[PDB]
Amino acid sequence: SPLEPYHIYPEAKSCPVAKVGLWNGTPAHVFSGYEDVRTVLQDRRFSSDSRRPNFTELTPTLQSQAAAPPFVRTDNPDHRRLRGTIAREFLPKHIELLRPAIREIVQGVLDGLAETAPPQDMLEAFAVPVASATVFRLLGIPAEDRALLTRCVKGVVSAVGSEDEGAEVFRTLGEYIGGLVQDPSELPEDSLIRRLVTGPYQEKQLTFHETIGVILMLIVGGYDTTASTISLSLVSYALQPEKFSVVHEHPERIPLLVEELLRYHTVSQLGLGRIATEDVEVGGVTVRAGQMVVAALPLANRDESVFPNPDELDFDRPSVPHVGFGYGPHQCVGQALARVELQEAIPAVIRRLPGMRLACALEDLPFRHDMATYGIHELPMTW
Ligand code: HEM
Ligand SMILES: CN1C(=O)[C@H](Cc2c[nH]c3cccc([N+](=O)[O-])c23)N(C)C(=O)[C@@H]1Cc1ccccc1
Repeated sequence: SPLEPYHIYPEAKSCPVAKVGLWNGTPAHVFSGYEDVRTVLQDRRFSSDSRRPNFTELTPTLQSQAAAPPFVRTDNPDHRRLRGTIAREFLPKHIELLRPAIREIVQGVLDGLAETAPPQDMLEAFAVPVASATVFRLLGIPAEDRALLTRCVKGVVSAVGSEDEGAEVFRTLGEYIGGLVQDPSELPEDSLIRRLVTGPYQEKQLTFHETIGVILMLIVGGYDTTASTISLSLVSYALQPEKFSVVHEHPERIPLLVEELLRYHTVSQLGLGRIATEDVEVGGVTVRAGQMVVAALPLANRDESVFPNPDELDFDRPSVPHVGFGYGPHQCVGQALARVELQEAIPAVIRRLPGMRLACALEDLPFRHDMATYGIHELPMTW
């Protein structure tokens, strides 16, 4: 099954800590249990620092960056410093101020769609425009430039790309973004890029290339992870629309419902890698210093012991805390924004198009088995 994540690390079907080779052959202990995963991810002995001997990104494309990564591949003091430059933008209190804008962006797209004859690729026609417009508004990216940024993001996220292909992607992406860093003048005043450039960059809290790091990561997490999550939520809707009764009868439960989609559809499908900095016992296993590990989110999000009937999409759970956004210091800084988008986007589209069914067979859809984050390359829906 394409909607069940047990194919990624088949070894974990058999054991809660499972030894496996990564793309380049490096072995890595895969943690599949929720507590173990939570443990790995706030332990100081597991590091996101890619410059360390033996660090192995989960795809070759990302490997290409290890020697000079964005902040997602840093430890303190740098992590605190870099994340610090923009953390304040994504405080739930500030992101809430975007809700009506977001809600407008959504109504915008649904207004388009309402006149269009089905079927439609709801990725291209609903999820991506919502998601991308939202973060591009926040960032201040020119409209002109979004098709390109879109293309290049698919590059970064490829799990089939090579290390030399990935270098070029990032090179190209980086040169674009460097262009805005060096000339912020064409960007809106209420733009996150501009605040970052004229503020902490000019104040030299970070370098030119660190700045590009920051922005690049908001461009990537800002819409690809969000636009897929939307997409798959629709797939679940298409398959089981009377589970979504709630949207109509229980609006105050939408927030839960979103969480439950975050759990079920853990798009960070390969989990998160970490390197041990000294020997550490977790989940009854000693991890020798310098060993890679993988925190398998989507399986931790299906760990029956914490989530009864995990393979069932179930909006009647009392609030339960998925590690969809990860955990620890590197936990998704954009999580607040994506919650909002999903809260606004998914209800909207169900209400305006509740006969949304799949315009072709589940087994025919092109699921992203070749991407570092999951989802679908196209989602033909009729209604
Ligand atoms: C469904 C939506 C999203 C999912 C599932 C997602 C998932 C994640 C995960 C798992 C990480 C952990 C990386 C690690 O620990 O090694 C992460 C980090 C990050 N996410 Fe997201 N995210 C989403 C949305 C966003 C959005 C909307 C933004 C920005 C607008 C964003 C920006 C980031 C950044 C900058 C990081 C790096 C955190 C750090 O190293 O300090 N994410 N995200
Ligand atoms: C969960 N996840 C990832 O592990 C990776 C990130 C990454 C892991 N190692 C990286 C090395 C360089 C650049 C990036 N980058 O900019 O996304 C990376 N990507 C790309 C992803 O789409 C997702 C979501 C995400 C995007 C941006 C920053 C954090 C998370």
